[PDB]
Amino acid sequence: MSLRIGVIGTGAIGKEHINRITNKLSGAEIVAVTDVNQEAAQKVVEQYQLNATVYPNDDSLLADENVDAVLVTSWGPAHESSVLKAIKAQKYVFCEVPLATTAEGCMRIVEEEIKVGKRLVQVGFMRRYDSGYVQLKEALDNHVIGEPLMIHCAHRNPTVGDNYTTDMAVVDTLVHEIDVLHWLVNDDYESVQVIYPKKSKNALPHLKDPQIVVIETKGGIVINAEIYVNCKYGYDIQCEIVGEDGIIKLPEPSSISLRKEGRFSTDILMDWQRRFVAAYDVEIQDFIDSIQKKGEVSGPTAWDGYIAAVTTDACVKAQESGQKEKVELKEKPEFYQS
Amino acid sequence: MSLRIGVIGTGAIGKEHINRITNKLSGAEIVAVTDVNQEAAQKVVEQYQLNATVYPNDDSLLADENVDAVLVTSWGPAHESSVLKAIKAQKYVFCEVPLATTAEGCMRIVEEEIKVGKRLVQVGFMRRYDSGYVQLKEALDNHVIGEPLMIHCAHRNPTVGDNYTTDMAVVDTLVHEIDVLHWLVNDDYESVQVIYPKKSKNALPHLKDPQIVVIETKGGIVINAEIYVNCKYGYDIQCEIVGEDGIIKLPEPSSISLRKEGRFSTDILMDWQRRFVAAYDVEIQDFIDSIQKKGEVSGPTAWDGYIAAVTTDACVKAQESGQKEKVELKEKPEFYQS
Amino acid sequence: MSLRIGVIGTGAIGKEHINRITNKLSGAEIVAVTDVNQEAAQKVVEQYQLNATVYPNDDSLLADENVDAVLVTSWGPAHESSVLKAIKAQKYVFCEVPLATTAEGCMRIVEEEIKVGKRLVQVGFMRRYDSGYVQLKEALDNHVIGEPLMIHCAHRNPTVGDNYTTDMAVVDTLVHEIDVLHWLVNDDYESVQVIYPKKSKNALPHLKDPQIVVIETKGGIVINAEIYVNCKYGYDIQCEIVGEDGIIKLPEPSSISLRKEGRFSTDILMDWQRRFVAAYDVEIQDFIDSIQKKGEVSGPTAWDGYIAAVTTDACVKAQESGQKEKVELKEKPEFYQS
Amino acid sequence: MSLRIGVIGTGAIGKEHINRITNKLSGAEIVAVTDVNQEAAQKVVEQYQLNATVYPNDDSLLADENVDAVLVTSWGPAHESSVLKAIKAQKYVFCEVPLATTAEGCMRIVEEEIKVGKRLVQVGFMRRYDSGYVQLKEALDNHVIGEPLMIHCAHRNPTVGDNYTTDMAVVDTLVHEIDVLHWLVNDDYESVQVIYPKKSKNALPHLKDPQIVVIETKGGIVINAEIYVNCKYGYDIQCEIVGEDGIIKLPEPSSISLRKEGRFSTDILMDWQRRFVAAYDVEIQDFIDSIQKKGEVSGPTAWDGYIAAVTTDACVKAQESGQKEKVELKEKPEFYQS
Repeated sequence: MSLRIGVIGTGAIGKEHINRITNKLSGAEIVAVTDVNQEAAQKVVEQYQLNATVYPNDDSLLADENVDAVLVTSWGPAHESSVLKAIKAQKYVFCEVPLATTAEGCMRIVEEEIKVGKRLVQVGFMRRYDSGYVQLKEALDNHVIGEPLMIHCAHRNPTVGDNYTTDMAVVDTLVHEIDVLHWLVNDDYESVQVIYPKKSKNALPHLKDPQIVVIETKGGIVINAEIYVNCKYGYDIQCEIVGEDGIIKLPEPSSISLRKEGRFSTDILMDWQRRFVAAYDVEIQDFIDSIQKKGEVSGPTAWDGYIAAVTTDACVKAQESGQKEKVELKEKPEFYQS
Repeated sequence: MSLRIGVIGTGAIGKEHINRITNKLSGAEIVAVTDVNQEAAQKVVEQYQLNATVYPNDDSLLADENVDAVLVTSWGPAHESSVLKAIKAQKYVFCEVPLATTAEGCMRIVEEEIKVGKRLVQVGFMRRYDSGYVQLKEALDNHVIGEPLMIHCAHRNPTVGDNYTTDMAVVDTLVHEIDVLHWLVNDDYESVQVIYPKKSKNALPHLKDPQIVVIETKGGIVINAEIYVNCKYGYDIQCEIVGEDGIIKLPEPSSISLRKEGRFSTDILMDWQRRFVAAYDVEIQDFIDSIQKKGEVSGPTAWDGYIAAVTTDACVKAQESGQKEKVELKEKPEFYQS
Repeated sequence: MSLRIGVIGTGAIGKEHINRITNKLSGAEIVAVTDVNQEAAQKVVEQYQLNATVYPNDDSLLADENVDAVLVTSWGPAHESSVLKAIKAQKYVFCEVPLATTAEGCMRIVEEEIKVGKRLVQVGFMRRYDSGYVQLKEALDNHVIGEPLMIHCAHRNPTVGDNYTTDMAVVDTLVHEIDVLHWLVNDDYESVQVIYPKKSKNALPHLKDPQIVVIETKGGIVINAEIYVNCKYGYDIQCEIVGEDGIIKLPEPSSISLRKEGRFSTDILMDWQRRFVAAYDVEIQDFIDSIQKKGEVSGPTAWDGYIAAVTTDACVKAQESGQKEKVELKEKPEFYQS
Repeated sequence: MSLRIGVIGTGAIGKEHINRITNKLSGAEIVAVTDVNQEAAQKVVEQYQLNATVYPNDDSLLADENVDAVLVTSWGPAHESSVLKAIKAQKYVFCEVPLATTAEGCMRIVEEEIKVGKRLVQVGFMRRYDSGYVQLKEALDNHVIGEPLMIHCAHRNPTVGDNYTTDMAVVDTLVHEIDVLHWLVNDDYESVQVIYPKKSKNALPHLKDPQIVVIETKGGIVINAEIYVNCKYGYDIQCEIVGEDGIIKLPEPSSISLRKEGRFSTDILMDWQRRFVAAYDVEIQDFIDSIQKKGEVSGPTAWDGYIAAVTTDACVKAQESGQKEKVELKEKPEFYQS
């Protein structure tokens, strides 16, 4: 029996997930949609040739007893409301980043989920499903390099639009690093500090770019995360983990090599949408498969969403203060302990 | 509407394809199976929880008007018979390598398909769907290196069983190179010659390993293909194409790097079944999608199967003779021209 | 006419330079030596078969009118005294690191040299002559990456002895990075801060290792320098410079690659004495050649020694304080301006 | 005491060696020169400020009892005559490639040297002193990959002049591979065969380029050597040795890496004169040092010159015949056995 999925929010993000579920992945079907703009939802049902009911809002969609699970892919600030409604309707939910805009919002979700007795919520941190990050996690789990001590990472983007602001470097961009790193080393964040190098000619007058975020974990791991969103040369993710006895490093995306006109070279991606395509497929397939096999979801958790929200807020605070800011995290509930 | 697929031959190969269709890919369902050993087919239906009819033979399966397409994954020498039956029953067919065991067998299939007026047969040369080979093809199509002049490639395997014989290096192993290279450079083979270096200590007394196959295309491209099936260190595919003005090269499979105990290193796969997993998925998804969108298949063709059979026979002849042997190919029909 | 060189200090360092001058390089001869322990100097004259006078002290050696130039390779704290004596005797001088132990000591040398009207002093920062660093400097001079914005570097060592202390990570080890970086980007240091990750199991109880030093230049370049002197895996120098429009990176020392037992790998050096052998040769040959061609030396200057001493002191201060410490540098004299 | 060296032939090659001996290396001096054009020799003495006697011919230079050793850097076909004269005058001799133009000429030299009772002749195959080739030799000597089975190598050049002819690809260019490979694997050549791919647009009508030379050793190692002298992209030497249990490969010349405009890249040299600069220095320093320490030379031998001459002749024969040609080598004398 195919998992029957309703989609809340049919913009670009929702459309891509609908496409993968309908045309690429196994074991599920889109049976319902809703968008703030009903005309857009109807258009999407036609665009993708869905056998799907269009609902005026998420309450009515969630009341459809033929809906087993939902994707929350609406406007970012609206995610939290739908997640809470889904947990109350006892439906599984895949929520695109962010889970909620504040630590308090994530806590509301956490408290409601912990009542359910099983995991309903998976948050869309797709990097955990990227084959490179999976290999890193495997090496760490096997103690290949001894205790991790330091992490050097970078998130670089060729250019950004006029609307991209300083806070977004952490809130929209670094949030992915924020999730993946504490997962990799099984250690929680203690503090963050932001340092601004000289501003790049490639950045608009209002934007502070590049920036360096220094994050320390409770166990003493020191992370220096470079964010440079106008680096011109490409879209580029780098991550190196220095352990006691060795060093592991995320690979480049696969590319044929070229010898030509005095250079030996490989491609660097220009389009961020080409970097993690496979991970988005695998994360949604895991959502489907875990529900079918286990009756509960298995990816990044509501708690991970909480960690990200708390840490993002602290980074933005540090962007403004110039001081080292504490990351104040509640103790992780046994409900979320591996 | 899902494509309704029948499977002819439910051994290890058939089981893997059934698994991908049922659990990984989109747009198709296994509705029927048959195996020489009916008990094995029944077991597979139960193993994979299929809603599928077990037929005693391929004729009865092909007579099921609810079957739209078939996979031919039986014993190698039996492939040809099922392919011919499917073409006569006017069903689309995906045939695992080889299409047929002789040039004449492939010609029988070709002559029958060319009557149909559309392409029914796709042959399982999965390498054409590997992202690395796709990148190579793109560079060549874009004339990045000018005219290809020479190709240096290698197919290496850690060790083989007692039953692996000299002819199999070409028939089972090099056949994949044989298909992919002429596709890459759009040029047909003219001659082959086999040279034996000193025998490896890692090979059994009966096996000639390693070997070098030199293949020349009608256009004058010279290919030197190394086959070494007891190389001990890993499973390894290498391909470098030297053009007039530059050189392109297939990448290593993606791997984190490690600095440890005086070495900077990446993984080499040990298991050949881990090398092309993604390509098998993509090739079958293409079979499904092309039938749905175009009403005809789009992968390697019956003609490609013919080329492989003719070329494999010539290589085996050269293994025995020590001389340069002609690859005698009929002119490619307009039916198969891009 | 060969340059006639006297050596002040015939320990291990002095012996290596004597060896290169006598057995490897062109245009100079060792005509005189002195060591605190006369017996050791005499032994060295015999060991290397020198036609050289043994002097009881540097004053008597410097009074030898057949001495054109001196190497100062004595005990570190004793360097300054010999350098001042040589400048007064108007002899060219190559001084091993450090020029002097304090900013004030380097200033004494600077003030005396600036009177001479030509450059007499070259300081032994050999990295500027390493082919990799030379390539980096060339790219930067040619504006290949636009303005440098950030530098990520590392100085790693397999293990250290019981006597190696926390301050030495900066004074003995990072001093080389300290010299090379400001030279690369033509920008002076403004501040330093030290951050301690969790201590490595590989470090002795008294040693803080690893450490991260964050250095900001007056122009706004941010440098994060990792020092890890018990990394176990090898001796390893890494340097990446992120500019506005691209990124350049120091290469690995040259090594054949190996495919074996499931790994594709290159060597990492274990012995720090194998990393910069060529640079030591080239730096001394430059000392010889510049004196012969220009009548003045051309390498790292007394001023560079001053920068290093001031910066090293500030790092050690920051190691203790945990705060960001200012690097207070006098304005660079026109005497030292390119 | 410096080794007193006379130079026979003061063209471009002789001038470079004179420069390295006079300005770069240790332990020797140029005390005499001769060139067919006396005016050119005199000019060179002035150009390099030598304290050197100009002799009208090699006989008079060799009669100078203050000459300890000679370099033979004259016109290629004239090398043999000077080498024989030097052996008769009992002087050490460094001979640029080729030792002689025919197997018979090399044999004349061999027979005369074997009378001397010690090695006088070193042939200028500088690749044996390149750090990459030295590393390859070390791995092989240590049995890192088990028995060598196959070698894949390439000698590529960006473009050649109008005067460059088909035979020169082997005689001038591949001769270096010819020397280095049999040295690497300690195995002598048995046969050669030449195969011509389609001609490159980059080659002139008279030149066959590229070409592939297949060489088999007596022990059964199979070598495929690609020569492509109009490859446009750079000057490039590649060498991969496939052994029973692993594979070793010559590294790229060291280069910083660059991320810029969608590419991650390293430099490829354009100028062949930049590839082996260090090896030329080391080979001449070895000539000097071995004579001083051992009273006999230690590099590539007169016998190696013989092997090269015999093998080059066989390659040129195969270029013309299209058949596999024998490499007919006399048994190596105990005089030349390690």
